This record gives sequence, structure tokens and C-alpha cells, in this order.
Amino acid sequence: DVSFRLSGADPRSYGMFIKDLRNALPFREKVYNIPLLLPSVSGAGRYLLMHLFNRDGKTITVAVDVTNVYIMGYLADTTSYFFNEPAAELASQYVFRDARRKITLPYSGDYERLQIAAGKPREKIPIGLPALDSAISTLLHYDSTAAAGALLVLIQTTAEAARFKYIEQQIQERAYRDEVPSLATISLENSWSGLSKQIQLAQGNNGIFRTPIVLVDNKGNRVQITNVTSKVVTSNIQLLLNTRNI
Repeated sequence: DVSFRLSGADPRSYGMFIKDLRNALPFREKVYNIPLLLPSVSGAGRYLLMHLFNRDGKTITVAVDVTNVYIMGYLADTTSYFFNEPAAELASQYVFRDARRKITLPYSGDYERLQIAAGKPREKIPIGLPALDSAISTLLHYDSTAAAGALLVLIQTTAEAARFKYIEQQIQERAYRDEVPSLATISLENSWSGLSKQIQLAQGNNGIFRTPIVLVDNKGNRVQITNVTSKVVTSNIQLLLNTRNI
């Protein structure tokens, strides 16, 4: 399992954690030097456990599907909470099986439902390491509106940071102060699975994309990736979603 401890966290130790997390996801191949995530895993081995601790040393254990890096649910001492979606009820079968009580959150774990449940879009919620510490704290006590908002910060500060090295650097920057994500980062977030498909569709097409991914990213508004030499590919994206799940 991977652990992180906000107490005395700095940008380095968080980098270590994010490295550890990438290093836990199995893969068989690299596609253009990037790990390609397995199309499925089976048994309890589909799920990775993150132990997160807040500044006071309280902990939650999050469970991550190692095939897409989706958060499935989490345990706060004796209760488990899973999202209201089929994979998450599947996960429930394999993890936190000694929770005294299991709650299903009234939403599924995707950005659109979570934002509806939270009352703010992602663009208006600060992320950083202080926020992650506050999200952990929020989660230790059930409040489903508060959790929609804390799970928005938890996903982005862990999963999205493992996928994109840019976002990992955003958070590192925001280690001692929170700040809303860049348009850049929201764009990346949204494009993972499109990027992932195009990079894979480019083997045997000469590194060229069949359809060009337009990022807002850091050309203010409106960039277009069209082949694999672009740096969102050579330098940024860290993990590929297997096209069996796209």
C-alpha cells in the first residue's frame, strides 16, 4: 500500500508519495515510454490501498482501482463509504470487509456528479496540501455534501497528480497555500482518456494522432496536440488508460 503523512510534508515527500503511487500500478507494456495500465485485473489485486494521514495523525484508507486509478471508496475507522456505482459495489466485495458498517454515498465518483453534490465546480475549489489535510479531516466524519467537496480535492491531489507530472508540480507549489487549479490542469484532467487513446492509436501510425486533442493548457485558450513528440506526451502524461476501458 502507499502511505502519505501531511505532518511535516514538503514538496519533496509528496513527490515521493506520488512516485510510490505510480510505482504501485501494474502494467505490462510501455507505449511511447509511458506505462500502459492493464485492461483488467481480478481478485482483490485490482485494488490499491492508500493510507492518508492528516496533520494530527488521523488516517483514512482510500482504495484505488489499479486499472484506471479511480477512487472506489474509503474507510474511516469502522465505517466504509463506497461510491454509488457498480464497480464500487464490486470493490466492496474485496476491500474493507471488516468495517462494522458500510455506507453508500448518494453519488457516483465522477467529476460531474461530485460537483453537483458539492455546490461548486472544480475551478472554484482550492487544492494544495493544506486542502488535502482538510479533506482527510472532513472524510473522517460523514457529511455527504462535505465529502463531495473533499473528494474533489482528494482525487485531484492524488490520482490526477499520478497521471500528469504537471499537476504533481501544481500541488507541490501549493504545499503551504491552496489555490484553485489552472485551466491547464482542468483540461488535462478532462483529456486523460482521450490522450490515452490517441497515444495508443499512434503506434503503427508513425506517432501521429488520428484525431488531435485540443487542450486549453498553457496556451491560454486553445492548443492542439497532433503527434507524440509534443511534450504533454514526452514530458507530462505519466500513465495510459488501456483502450479496452475507453
